[PDB]
This record gives sequence, structure tokens and C-alpha cells, in this order.
Amino acid sequence: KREHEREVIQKAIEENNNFIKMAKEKLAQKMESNKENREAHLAAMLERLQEKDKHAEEVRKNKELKE
Amino acid sequence: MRECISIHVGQAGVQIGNACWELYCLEHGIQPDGQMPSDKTIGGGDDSFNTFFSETGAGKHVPRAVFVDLEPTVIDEVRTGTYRQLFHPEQLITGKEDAANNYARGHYTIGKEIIDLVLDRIRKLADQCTGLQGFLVFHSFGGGTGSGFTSLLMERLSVDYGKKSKLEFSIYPAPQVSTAVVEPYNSILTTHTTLEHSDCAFMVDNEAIYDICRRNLDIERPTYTNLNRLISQIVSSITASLRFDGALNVDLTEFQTNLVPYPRIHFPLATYAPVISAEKAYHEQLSVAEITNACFEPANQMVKCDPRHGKYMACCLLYRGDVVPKDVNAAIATIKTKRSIQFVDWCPTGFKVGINYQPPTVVPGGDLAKVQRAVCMLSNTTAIAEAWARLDHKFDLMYAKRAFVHWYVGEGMEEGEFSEAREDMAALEKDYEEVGVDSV
Amino acid sequence: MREIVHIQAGQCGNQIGAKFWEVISDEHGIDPTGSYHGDSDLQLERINVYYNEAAGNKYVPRAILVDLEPGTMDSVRSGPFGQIFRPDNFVFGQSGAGNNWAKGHYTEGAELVDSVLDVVRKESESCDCLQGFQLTHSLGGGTGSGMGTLLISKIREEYPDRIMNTFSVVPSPKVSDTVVEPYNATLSVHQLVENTDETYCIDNEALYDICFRTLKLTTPTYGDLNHLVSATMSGVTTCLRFPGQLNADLRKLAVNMVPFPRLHFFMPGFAPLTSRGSALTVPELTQQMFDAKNMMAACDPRHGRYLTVAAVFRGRMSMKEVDEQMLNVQNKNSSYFVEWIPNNVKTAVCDIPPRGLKMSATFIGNSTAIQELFKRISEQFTAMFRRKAFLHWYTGEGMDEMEFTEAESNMNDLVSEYQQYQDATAD
Ligand SMILES: CC[C@@H](C)[C@@H](NC(=O)[C@@H]1CCCCN1C)C(=O)N(C)[C@H](C[C@@H](OC(C)=O)c1nc(C(=O)N[C@@H](Cc2ccccc2)C[C@@H](C)C(=O)O)cs1)C(C)C
Ligand SMILES: Nc1nc2c(ncn2[C@@H]2O[C@H](COP(=O)(O)OP(=O)(O)OP(=O)(O)O)[C@@H](O)[C@H]2O)c(=O)[nH]1
Ligand SMILES: Nc1nc2c(ncn2[C@@H]2O[C@H](COP(=O)(O)OP(=O)(O)O)[C@@H](O)[C@H]2O)c(=O)[nH]1
Ligand SMILES: [Ca+2]
Ligand SMILES: [Mg+2]
Ligand SMILES: [Mg+2]
Repeated sequence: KREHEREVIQKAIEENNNFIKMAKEKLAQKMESNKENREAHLAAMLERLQEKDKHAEEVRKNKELKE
Repeated sequence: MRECISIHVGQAGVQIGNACWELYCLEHGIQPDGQMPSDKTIGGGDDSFNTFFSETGAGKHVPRAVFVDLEPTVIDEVRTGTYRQLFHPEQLITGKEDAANNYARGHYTIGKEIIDLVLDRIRKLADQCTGLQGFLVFHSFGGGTGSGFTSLLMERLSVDYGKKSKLEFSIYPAPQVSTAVVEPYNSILTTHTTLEHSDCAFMVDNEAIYDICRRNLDIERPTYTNLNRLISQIVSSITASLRFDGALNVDLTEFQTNLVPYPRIHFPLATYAPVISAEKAYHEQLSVAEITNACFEPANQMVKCDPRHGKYMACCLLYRGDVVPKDVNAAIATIKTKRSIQFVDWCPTGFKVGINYQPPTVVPGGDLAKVQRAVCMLSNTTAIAEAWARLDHKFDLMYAKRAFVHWYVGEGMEEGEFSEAREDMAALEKDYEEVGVDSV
Repeated sequence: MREIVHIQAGQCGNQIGAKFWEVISDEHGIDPTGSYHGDSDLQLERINVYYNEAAGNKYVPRAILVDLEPGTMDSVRSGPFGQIFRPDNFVFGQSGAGNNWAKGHYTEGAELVDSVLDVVRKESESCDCLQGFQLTHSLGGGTGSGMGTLLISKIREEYPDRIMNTFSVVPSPKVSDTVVEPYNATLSVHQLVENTDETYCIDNEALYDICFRTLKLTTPTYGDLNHLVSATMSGVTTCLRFPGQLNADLRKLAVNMVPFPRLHFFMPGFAPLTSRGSALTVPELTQQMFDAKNMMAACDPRHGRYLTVAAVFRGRMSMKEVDEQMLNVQNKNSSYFVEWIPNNVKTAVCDIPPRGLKMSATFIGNSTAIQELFKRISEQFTAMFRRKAFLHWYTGEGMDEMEFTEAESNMNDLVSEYQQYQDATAD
């Protein structure tokens, strides 16, 4: 009985520790995955816009290439 | 000996917070500068009201409360309002740019910028407590801060406080006062994220409160101020067990034992009585029996649903004021034998009851009559599931076409989070169905 | 606070720009040299949204004025309130674009663009918490349309995460004889569908018809059209400028109004319709702003469905009455509201009435009917471009034909996207 009493409080502690650990883990994966998604979505928006600059030099070059 | 820390989050949480503190001050005889003449221990004590207020050496009684918003204009009113000397400026935290009704901003983009500062101010409050019991969190389901910030906070408090209980008071959205079409999105996301982290949640349906103001207080077009005063009475009835002591008082955690049969099934329905204007209460005591029976009338609920079409799993009654056992016992025995109330077969059919002698108070210039005796009932009914079905359906209508989804994706979310949240809700609705079926 | 930066470009942009500032300055109770002399504190609570602080308690419009014509600059400085704009905030070119989009977007516009950005930066950088930008311009000319959409691309590069709002005036044969407008408009819309968050569609066809047909105006002037445009702009920005719960900033408005990123084109509405020189009830107000005749775009709302709607009522009226009438309106008109977006009409009530009106209503609709406007622009564009007319004006500047095709069909995709959501059901 006394060894069992010890296991029980041990199990309590363990399950509580494990609840915290899992929550920390799930929180951190969600944060970094949200950070990546948001970076990508902004990288792509800016490069689309960069491609507008390439195309606008290309339209002006083509103009001055007319004699 | 057990301190509770209150966290008020976003506009709704904050505005309900002012109403609650104002009202607590009145209840305990604490003036807007924090002084309390009737308190003979200066600088500390372990009186019942000390679960909610700490005390300075100068005799100021300070709320065990943090107010948080991602934008400053609501909290600014608290900084300069009537109660501005009640709180240390460190307990009032604001950012510059709000969540724009977008859970994704409250949880990630904007919220992540302020979450360590908030934890930090919470840790200062926790550190002044000798036997911290837990947290009460006030917030709307619908706003971006109310939803995404609160849920982020709840995740982090689980990690930083493990043991510690967390109770929520959550404003559930109604079309008469809502301000965002995406409120169903925010609500499902925050419920999914918060479900594992909360011990008990009280939903306050803004429609239910709106209607109570129209119908019981003859207010034509109720404002936030009107709803918040009524909501503040319900909250005060529920925290009364911690704030006062008395030979018949039953503590909130004891009610909790009865109200939560399974971790996920932790959403009690509150019903409050009497809500009566001054003119109508003139020449009229409502007896113990009268106010008790009025807890079983759905017009008095604070969520719209019908318990007559479901099953009870618990029923608790929190009486305040001039109330004696003989009368409670008699009023309940009546309801029993008048068989109007059906329990699941796996749950004994009793009624846990508490009584606080302090009578309810009203704020000056309000619409509530001041009465001799009031009662708040907390039940756990399968009918509370109705509120989830109404929201889940609105979610489904929008999400089948991905309406508005691009606003969340643009802030970093994946559709996967939506369907995962909504599956969790489908499961919660199956849960409330399963607990209601008869045993084999 | 949450500041907006205002930018006006080309003749139109500057005309409607100026009126807007005339109107809202009056509303906020400030004189032509920027002194407050109002009687109500609600006039100042959110004044920073649109104005900077000066010394001597002088308020200055956060406004940047641009044209490739130096002329309109002077006619701006001449009007009432011309003396309030920061003088560095005027940025003018040499030629004028002469109704050539490509000049506005690639060549002459480009050369001026950098000096505009400098004033934008100056304004932005000062800003405590900038919400974003509003651009007033026309889509048929060359500056407002071509330089204006270039400016927008350029600002979105430097502030990728602020809100970008236009007031875009759409062209009508009934108002301008230029043959080339369908080109300038199609190429504009191509840019806007990618680079703005929300665009108010002011249709000159609608504004002409209200003035002729409804308002009994004989031969209506630009000043006559602009009277409506300014009433509208006052109405749609009320929520931004006074204290209130609903759509109180640009992002919240976008979030409520834009369910799909490309469907961000609104038809505004107003009631009562008036001209200059001489009260409706809540129910008349309410019925009028859901009526085709009160729309500033030439679309019949009964030819589509609303995805979303905001209504703004101004004046001291009963809130319970507005609530009832608004419910009423949705019940009797339920077919015209997409069923798959619940609670998609929002309602604001502001006590402050406009100028010489006791009570009014402003309507902002994201309706699938707006495809009518695009299809009309589309019919004109394709009448020419098929017979490759006037192309030389544009290619001469370096533009390929392909760019015309792409823009044509991006606007066709758009139309067919509205149709798709008009047709969708709940199962
Ligand atoms: C024959 C050529 C035009 C005179 C005339 N008609 C047309 O253009 C033709 C006629 C029939 C076949 C196709 N349609 C398009 C016209 O009425 N136009 C162009 C007007 C604009 C014109 O009105 C007239 C007839 O004087 C102008 N209005 C103003 C004007 O309003 N100026 C105000 C200041 C101002 C405002 C905005 C722009 C410039 C100047 C000054 C005061 C008087 C005011 O506020 O009303 C300038 S040019 C409207 C369609 C808008
Ligand atoms: N009962 C009550 N409800 C409120 C109050 N203020 C807002 N609400 C409701 O709360 C929801 C709107 O959320 P808010 O709390 O204003 O949003 P927030 O948490 O500040 O989030 P953002 O503004 O998106 O950062 C809507 O359902 C409103 O009807 C209040 O004082 N009392
Ligand atoms: N409502 C209105 N429309 C205008 C005004 N000025 C010009 N327009 C219309 O604007 C278009 C031409 O653009 P404009 O501003 O003159 O060209 P820009 O100066 O190159 O920007 C035509 O469709 C005109 O009929 C105005 O003040 N009010
Ligand atoms: Ca004490
Ligand atoms: Mg807020
Ligand atoms: Mg021009």
C-alpha cells in the first residue's frame, strides 16, 4: 500500500508535467509555423511588386529603343 | 487565504471589468481612492474581500486585476475615469494597434508583441499572493483581442501556472450589437484553442442580456453601459462566495465540483432573478419561492436556449440577502415534487445551495431596483449546446465558400486551423448529445 | 491615434479632394487657416485621423496634392481652404499627360513619382500609428489614373501592411468626349484589383443621371457632380472621424466589407439626394438608400446580391426606429442578400448631422451588381481595341499589346467572379 501511495502522487506529478510540456511544444510549433507562413506571404507580395519594377524598366528601355 | 487574479482583455473584457470593480467597491464600502474606513487591519489582512483586493500601507485597497487591450482608447478612460486612483498604472496595459476583429492578429501578429509584458505584470500580482487560487478571465468571443489574444494568454498561463484554475466569462455575440461579420470565426477559433485550458466557462449571450434590458427594465435600445450593469450583477453573484464569508456560504470551487462532470463539459448556464425596475418593485417584496421559481423561466437566462428540452446534470443556487434555510428548503422541495426538471439518469437529482447575507447593491443612476434578496442559479444542461449549434452553423455557411478566410491566411494561419477548430466543435456537440442519452 | 494619409491626383482627384477637405473641415469646425472654432468636443476626439498639429493650435490636412499639370495646383491654392495645405505638400510636373495612361504610369509620371514619395515618407514617418492611405483620382485621364496607380504600387512596396483605399471616378461617354477613356480605365482597374484593399466606385454615368433625371439640372456642371461626390465622401468616412463602435478604422471596414481579396469595389449610396441652394423620415431614408436611383455607380442592386453592406445614419433620430427599419429592409429584400454570409448588413448611428440636413443616410455596398459597371467599361474597351484604335499613343511609350489583353481579361475574370458569388447557394 505505501509503494502504491507513492506511485499515485508520482503519476499526478508526471501527468501535470506532461500537460505543461505538451502545451509548450504545441505553442512553439504554432508560433514558428505562423511566422514562416506570414513571411512567405509577404515575400511573395513584395516580389510581385519587384516584377512590376522590372517590367517598367523594360517598358521605358523599349521606348528609347525607338528611332 | 485564497487570492484570485482577474484578467480583463479587449474592449468587452475591459468595460465589463469597470462595471465589476465599481460594483465590488460599493459592495465592500471601498471609496474610489481605495480607502475603506471599516477595515481595521491597515496594509494587509486575510478577510474575505482580500481574495480580490490587496492593501497598501497607506490603506489603499487595490484590485487584483490586470486590464489588457491592443489599442489604448478603452483603457485610457479607466486611466482618467472615476476609479483611476484604484489601480497602479502597471495593471493597465495597452498597445497601439488593435486586432481589427481578426483572431489571427490577436493570437500571432499583434498579440505576440505584448504577451511577455502581460505575463510579466501578472507575475507581479501572483508574487504578492500567499495562496493563489487561480484566474478569472473576461473577454468577448467576437473581437480580435477578446478572442486571439485571450486564447494565447490562456495557453501561456497553463504553462506558467499549471495547477492554477482558470475561469472564463465570455461574451457571446449577438447581431443586435455585434460589429464584425467574422465573429463566428473568432468564436470557434477561440473556443477550440481555449477548451483544454479552461476549468469552467460562463457564457454571457449578449442577445439574452439585450432582451432582459428591453423587457424587464423597459430600456428601448440598451447600450453597453446597460448590458454591463446587468452582467456585472451576475458576475458579482458568482464571485460573492469568494468575496464574503458566512456560515451558509458555499465556495465557488464546491459548486465547480458539481458542475463539471467531464473536463470538456464545463459550460454552466447562469440564470439571475429578480431583474426589476424601481417603479415596478415599489410596494412588492418578491419572496424566496418567487425568485427561485424565476430561475426556471428561460426569459431570465443569460444564454438563449431551452432547458425544458434538455437534461440537467447539476443545479446550483447562489442566494444573496435576506434568505433563510427554512424558506430555501421549502422552495426547492416544491420544485422537486412539482417535477418540472429532468436530470440525466447518471446524476443524482439534488440542488447545491449557498447563501450570503450581504444584500445586493446597485450602482447609482442605474436601472436595476435594489431588492432584499436575489438569486443566481448555475446549471449544467445539455441545452447549452444550442448556443454552440447556432454559432457552428454560421461558421459553416461562411467557411464553405472560404468567405473572409484570406484575412486570416494573410496573417499566417492555415485553413487547417479552421477545419481542426470546427471538428473540435462538432465533437463538443456530440459530447453534449452523448451525456444526455440514457445508460445501458 | 490612427492616421490616414490623403493623396489627390490629376484634375478630378484634386477637385473632389478639395471639396472633401472643405466639407470635413467644416464638420470638424475648423477655419481656412486651420483654427478650431467648434462647439462640441466630439469634433476633436479623432481629428488626428485626418489632420496634423501645428503651433498656435493650427490644424493641417495630412494631404498630398499631385498633378502633371502645374495649373490645377494654382486653382487649388485659389479655392476656399486653399490656404490650409502644407505648401511643401504640393508636387507638380511640367507637361500634363493629355489623357495618356502610359505617360502617367511609365514615363512622365515615373519621373515625378519619387518626389511624391518623399512627401508621403515625411508624413508617414511623423505618424504615431498610421492606418494607411486614401487616394482620390479619376480613371479616365492620364495622371489620376496612370500616375495614381503607379503611386499605389510604389506605396504598397514601402508599407506592405497598411490599408490602401481609393475613391475612383469612373468614366462615362455622357460626361467626357475623350475616345480613349476605356483604355485608361481598363488599365487602371487592372492595377487596382491587385493593389488596393478597398475601392469606392464613383461612376460619372450615375452622377450625370442623378443631376439630369432626378435633380432637374439642365446642363449639369463638374461642380454639380462633385457636390454629390463630396456628400458621399463625407458619409463614408464619418465612421473614421467621429467616435463610434463600428467600422471605426480602415482595417475593420475592410475586414467587414471584403470577403474575397479581389472583390473590393463598393457602390456607395446616399439619401437625401440634393443640389446646392434648397426632412425625410427613418423609413424614407431607409427605403431610399436601397434604391437604384440613389447609387453613385450605375448599377441596379436588384440585378445582383449584396455580399456585405454598411449603412450610416446621421442626425438626432431614434435608435430603436433605425434598428426596426433596418430589420424591415432585410426581411422584405432577403433575396438580394447572400444567404451564406450571415448578419452581413451593419448599422451605424452618428448624432452629428451633415450640413444643412437634419438627418441623412449613407450606404456602402459590396454588391455583385457592380459587374454592370465593369461590363460597360469592357464593351467600350473592346469596341476599339479590336480595331486596334489609338494603340499607337501607348505602344509609342513602350507598352506592348499583350498588356492590353491581360488587363482586358483580368477585368473579365473579375466580372465572372462576381457572377460566381451571385449564383452560389447555401448547399
Ligand atoms: C459641349 C462640351 C461640354 C461643355 C458639355 N457636353 C459634353 O461634353 C458632351 C455634349 C453631348 C455629347 C457628349 N457630351 C459628353 C458638358 O456639359 N460638360 C463637359 C460638363 C462639364 C462642364 O459644364 C458646362 C456645360 O459648363 C464644366 N463645368 C465646369 C465647372 O463646373 N466649373 C466649376 C469649377 C470647376 C469644377 C470642376 C472642374 C473644373 C472647374 C465652376 C462653378 C460654375 C461650379 O462649381 O459649377 C467647368 S467645365 C458636364 C458633362 C460635367
Ligand atoms: N456585453 C458587452 N459586449 C461588448 C462590449 N464591447 C464590445 N462588446 C461585444 O464584443 C464583441 C466585439 O469585441 P470587442 O471586445 O470590442 O473586440 P476587442 O477584444 O477589443 O478586439 P479588437 O477591437 O478586434 O482588437 C462584439 O460581440 C461586441 O458586441 C461591452 O462593453 N459589453
Ligand atoms: N465628377 C468629376 N469628374 C471629373 C472631374 N474632372 C474630370 N472629371 C472626369 O475626369 C476624367 C478625366 O480625368 P482628369 O482628372 O481630367 O485627367 P488627369 O488630370 O489626367 O487626372 C474624365 O472622365 C472627366 O469627365 C471632376 O472635377 N468631377
Ligand atoms: Ca485589512
Ligand atoms: Mg478592440
Ligand atoms: Mg489631365
